[PDB]
Amino acid sequence: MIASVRGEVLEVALDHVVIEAAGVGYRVNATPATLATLRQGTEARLITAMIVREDSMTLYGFPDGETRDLFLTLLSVSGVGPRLAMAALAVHDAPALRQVLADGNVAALTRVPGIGKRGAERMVLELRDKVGVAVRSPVVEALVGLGFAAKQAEEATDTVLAANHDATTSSALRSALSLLGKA
Amino acid sequence: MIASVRGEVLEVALDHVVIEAAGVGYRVNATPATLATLRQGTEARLITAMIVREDSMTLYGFPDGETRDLFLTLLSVSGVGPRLAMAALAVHDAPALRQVLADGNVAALTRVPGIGKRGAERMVLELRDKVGAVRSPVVEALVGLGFAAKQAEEATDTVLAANHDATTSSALRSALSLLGKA
Amino acid sequence: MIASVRGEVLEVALDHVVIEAAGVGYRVNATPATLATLRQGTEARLITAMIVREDSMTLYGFPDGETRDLFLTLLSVSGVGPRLAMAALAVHDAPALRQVLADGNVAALTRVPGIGKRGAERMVLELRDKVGVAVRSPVVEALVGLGFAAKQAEEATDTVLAANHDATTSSALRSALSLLGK
Amino acid sequence: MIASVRGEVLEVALDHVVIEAAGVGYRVNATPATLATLRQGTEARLITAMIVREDSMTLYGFPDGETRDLFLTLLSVSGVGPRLAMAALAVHDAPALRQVLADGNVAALTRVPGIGKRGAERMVLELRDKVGVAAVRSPVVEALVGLGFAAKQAEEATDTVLAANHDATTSSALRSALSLLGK
Amino acid sequence: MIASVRGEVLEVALDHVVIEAAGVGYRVNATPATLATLRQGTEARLITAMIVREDSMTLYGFPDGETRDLFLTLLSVSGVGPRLAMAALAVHDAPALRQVLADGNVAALTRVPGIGKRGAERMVLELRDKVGVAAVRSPVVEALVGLGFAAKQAEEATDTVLAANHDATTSSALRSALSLLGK
Amino acid sequence: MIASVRGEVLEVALDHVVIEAAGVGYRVNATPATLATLRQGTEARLITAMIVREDSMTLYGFPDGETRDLFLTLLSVSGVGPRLAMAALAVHDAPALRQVLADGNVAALTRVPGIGKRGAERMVLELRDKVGVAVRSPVVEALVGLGFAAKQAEEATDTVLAANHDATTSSALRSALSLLGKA
Amino acid sequence: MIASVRGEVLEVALDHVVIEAAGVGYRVNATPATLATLRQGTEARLITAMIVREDSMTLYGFPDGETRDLFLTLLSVSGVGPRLAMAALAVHDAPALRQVLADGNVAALTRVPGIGKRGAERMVLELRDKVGVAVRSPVVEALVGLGFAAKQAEEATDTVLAANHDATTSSALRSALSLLGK
Amino acid sequence: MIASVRGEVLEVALDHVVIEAAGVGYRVNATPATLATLRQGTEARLITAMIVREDSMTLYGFPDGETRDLFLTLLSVSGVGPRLAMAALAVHDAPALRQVLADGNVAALTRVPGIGKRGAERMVLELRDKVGAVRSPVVEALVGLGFAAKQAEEATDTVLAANHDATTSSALRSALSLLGKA
Repeated sequence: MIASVRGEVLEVALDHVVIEAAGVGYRVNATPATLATLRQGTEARLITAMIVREDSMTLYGFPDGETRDLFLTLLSVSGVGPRLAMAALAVHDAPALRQVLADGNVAALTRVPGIGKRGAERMVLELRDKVGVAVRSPVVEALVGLGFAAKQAEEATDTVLAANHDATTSSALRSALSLLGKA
Repeated sequence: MIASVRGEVLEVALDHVVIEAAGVGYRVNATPATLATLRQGTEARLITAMIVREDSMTLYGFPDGETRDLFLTLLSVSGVGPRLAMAALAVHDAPALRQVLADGNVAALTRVPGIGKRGAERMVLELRDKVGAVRSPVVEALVGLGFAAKQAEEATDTVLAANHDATTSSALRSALSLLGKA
Repeated sequence: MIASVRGEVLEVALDHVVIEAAGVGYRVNATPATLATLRQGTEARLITAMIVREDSMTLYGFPDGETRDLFLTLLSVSGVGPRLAMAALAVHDAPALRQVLADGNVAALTRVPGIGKRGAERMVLELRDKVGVAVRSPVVEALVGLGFAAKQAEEATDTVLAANHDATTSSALRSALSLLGK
Repeated sequence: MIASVRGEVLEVALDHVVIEAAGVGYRVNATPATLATLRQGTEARLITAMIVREDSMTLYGFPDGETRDLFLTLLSVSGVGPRLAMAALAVHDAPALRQVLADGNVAALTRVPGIGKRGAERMVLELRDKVGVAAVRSPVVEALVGLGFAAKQAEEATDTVLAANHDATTSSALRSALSLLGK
Repeated sequence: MIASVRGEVLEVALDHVVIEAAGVGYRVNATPATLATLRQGTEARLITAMIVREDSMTLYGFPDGETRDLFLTLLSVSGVGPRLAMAALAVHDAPALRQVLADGNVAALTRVPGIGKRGAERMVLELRDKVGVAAVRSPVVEALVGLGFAAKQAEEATDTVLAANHDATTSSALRSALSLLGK
Repeated sequence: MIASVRGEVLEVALDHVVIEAAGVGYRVNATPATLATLRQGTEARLITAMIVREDSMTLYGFPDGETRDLFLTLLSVSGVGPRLAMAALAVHDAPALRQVLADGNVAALTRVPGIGKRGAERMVLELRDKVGVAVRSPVVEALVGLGFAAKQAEEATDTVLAANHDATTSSALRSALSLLGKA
Repeated sequence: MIASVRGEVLEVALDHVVIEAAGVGYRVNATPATLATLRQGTEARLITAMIVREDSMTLYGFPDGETRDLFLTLLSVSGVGPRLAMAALAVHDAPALRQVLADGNVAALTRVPGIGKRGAERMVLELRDKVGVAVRSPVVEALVGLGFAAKQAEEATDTVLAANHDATTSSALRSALSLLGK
Repeated sequence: MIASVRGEVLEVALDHVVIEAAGVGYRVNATPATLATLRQGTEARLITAMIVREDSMTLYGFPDGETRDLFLTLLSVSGVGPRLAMAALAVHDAPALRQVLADGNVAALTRVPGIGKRGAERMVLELRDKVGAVRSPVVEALVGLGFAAKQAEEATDTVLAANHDATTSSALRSALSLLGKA
């Protein structure tokens, strides 16, 4: 629910920061890297990921949305929870971590405390082609997200994009839907 | 609990928006149609439906209360959760979705990914009527408190007959004192 | 956790109001009576009781803590949830309802939809000795509140009230605590 | 998630207060002592600890994070919950409480209502060598341990960084140690 | 599900026994009194009440179903669980317990450990007009009510059947009343 | 798990029976109709349906498996639990209940206490073509049950049945699988 | 609920045995020591502890109640589950383990995989006063067991033991109960 | 808990069997291959895997322990539950399924309804090795108690060197006393 928190940095710890928004101070966990860029008494905005469990409600912040998204993705792998996800990133910056996950670098992953030889392999297997392996593609992802079949979702997207090129990613989606909604 | 969010649109994505209110940016999920009327770096407000679950708290936003209510009404149907409720709405605007249901159009609904012939019929069955001036609202509020329609009506008529031009709320509390009677 | 909501009234329905506090509009379920005193586009505050459940997070507003408290109390009774509780309060104001309870007027309680025969007796039995009837009394209940007995929560308090001529109920409490600790 | 609330004090009670931040009045539980320093109609800030359970979401306020942390720590003992924790802190101020715990003062703890002879002993066993009182190397190792690294390997990298970078910051030292650890 | 166990008594204890039915030794909890009548190495039968919880599956034995039913009934009172129920029945024999309850003997109940003044009162309020002691028409209506029919409609059909079938069996009367009710 | 219980009928009540198997007495809920056929002190076998919930474990018995299956089917409808299911059957024998559910007889269903106008409609809608509206069909049901697509499941079944007619329902299934397992 | 399983041994592995009781073969997890005394195709009995959890229902066998009991006891400690408990018993027989606990021999406890430094101290502290050191003592614990204090569970018992010359611990208990009830 | 059921086959259906043991008929789910070797009105025994869940307790039976274990091993894979585990086995006999996995044959597995290219690869990845004489079993039992392989081996070699022809169990307990050493 909480996608971001912007406010006065009240405290910069070694594994988190406290940002005050409208008098409310939110604790947001982060990596040294993300923290290093923060200074007490200054304003700051972090892109967060709110993770609610039965006995907890936690925020994890990052510099950008690309990174925050990467975190959420790490979470989708079996046996990889919030903490381990953060550790992976604390040990390997987003850019590297991604790289490793493409180069199937199992040696590198292992270094992250908590990731065994197998664990690393499951991570590499689960997301090598889900990190980085543009009008068109985005629109079909949107349609597949709404539950449409791929080789049909892309059929609408080509018709739309071809019938109208100047189309933005959003308008393109609206169009595809109108054709899929079968007028 | 959160019925709405008003703030600066920090980001307009393909399936949701981020609105900042008091330095807190809330992710509000929405349909492409709703998503269209929005612009980044602008002030905006979306009527929302906050769904609380064990491992999640998600917001779903719409242009008006009316639409946000139809959203919740879809959830009231067995088998239909938020994702599908949203998809149904993305494929059919509120106005149309309402007719498809009221009109019992199994074919149209089926065009929504996830809704099969059987599932479409259920929605048509359970919602057919469920899709849609002081007397009715007052008794409704009353029935909403467990009172029996008949008894609810029989106290509302009495009140509206007391004084006629009475706020719907005023007629309601007035009818309550009569029901806490003796 | 949320004790009160104060902001612009965005909508006033028959069983709830929406108060926008800092851009976020909270839905607050209230009684027609309470809802009566509220007009849209106006600033308003409401003492609330936040009910947290696995699949829900709901607010309940009232004019004062006096009523918000009774509400919470109604919920102390086995078999009584928020809907029934609000219903009860909608049929009888906090003041009166207390009377019905203290006077065990089961005939009036049953007037509330959802509360019948034994349901009322169950309530009358569970709430009488805690509905509606000084620096010393509190300070002791506060100690009894932290777990302290009474025989001892009274001696420490008497010790301090005779010690410090007579001042704040606060310092008397934290003073009785200091003794109770050594 | 909520680490602190700041706003107007709407009501000071004997076991809780109401601080109103941006229209929202949050109820935060505290000890007579913590409540003492507060005055209604005044703007005040309190370091809180948000405990979320299945049918409850509560705030517990304190004067500073140090005290707040003590509270969280009390909760780490089996059988010790929010209520008992507060009671403990209401009878013994934080300093006193840490003192007692480090000095196995079972007699003192037993005085707290609800805490018996055994409980006092478990607490003393649990908390004793774990109290922020009863400095760049240790912290950095602490964080490295926290991220999943073993004590040995952690010291090894922290020492290196410090020897190279004369003496600097826990932050930089941490970030630099993680770099080495990344192999 | 398990309503009774019958087999060799492997061990009579002070608060439970072990009856071995077909190789499986079931532990069933009971009162000193119920345990009295039992003798090790003897074949014995006990009417049980199986309480299944999330992390527990237990048996509670009694001399006859009547008593077993009383136990189940005690459990229908908010705040009253298996343990308290047993204790209640250990101090007061079933007859005595029903007596007390019907006679609002709050003094007697309060004697049971764990049951206070209030508890005794709730119990008396709850149980009192609901005790199998403190006959074909009533039962059949009882069953018809149990199946979801309202008292009025239920009597109406039961009377009919009985008037037609002079006087017969609760069974047949029930089956015949359900037929009419089926319209 | 428990599909049936055969033993000495220890007690015949108005809404259940107690059958003892190897010294263990199981309480099995049933309709008057099913009970009427039972007599105390006699042996008896009932086809049961064990329904386990977090705080309970119950058995529901019937004359045959066709009926027991009908019960399980009623359970698959939304808002229809064990009790209501039993009541439907207590009020309408299997044969009739089925009939009603085909003739969309909403009037009849309503009579069952607990089934409103809408409730009945959902039941009729959900299972009119799942009660009764043979080598071939059974084999495809088996394959669809294992997760196979219908219009492909039946394609294998025809090949098998045609290539070999004398086939039993079971052997026919084994065959289809071998062809679907793609040798 | 299942206190013991007696039947034909169908299989004897290294960490468990399968006893077929009346056609049903129950898997019973045991220690190599216990498993030692068992030979396939032979009749065997085993005192068990049935552990019921949401997604599991497991049995644990032992030679006697003495050990099955200690097992249950090990589980009374925070942080100790069935695996670790069995492991402990597999490394130290019930007798010895009791010694290690009573003598707080933390160096020996840590020999058990999964139990380290403080883990052992935690156990030593939680179990000593309940590990390994008459008609009157029991009867009183039995009353203390039903909730009775002690001051009173001792007087009623002394009253009856002096009343009835001296007989069954049973009748003494149900006799003390009869007094404690009037 | 229930490792096996032996009794009269009361019914042999298309996807399960009913075996009566002590007048209790248990529904044992099984594959068509296993289902074949069974005849009604005959005595039979199936090695089972009892899966306990909040709202269910289901039995799955097979011809041998070996096969029943492979069944549980499939469950250990993320995303694979009992239904699919059974389907996989119905489409591929234990022997073949083992090779398909060991051989990492994504194509074959994909023939199983429910197992896609991605899901097949996961199973191949997580089980590839997981599918398959006294030294190894003894250290394994030891490692099963948390002991470190190296230390486990270093105590087993010592024992097997004590006396050579020693039961695998005897070597195990013997190695344990050595590990509870000093």
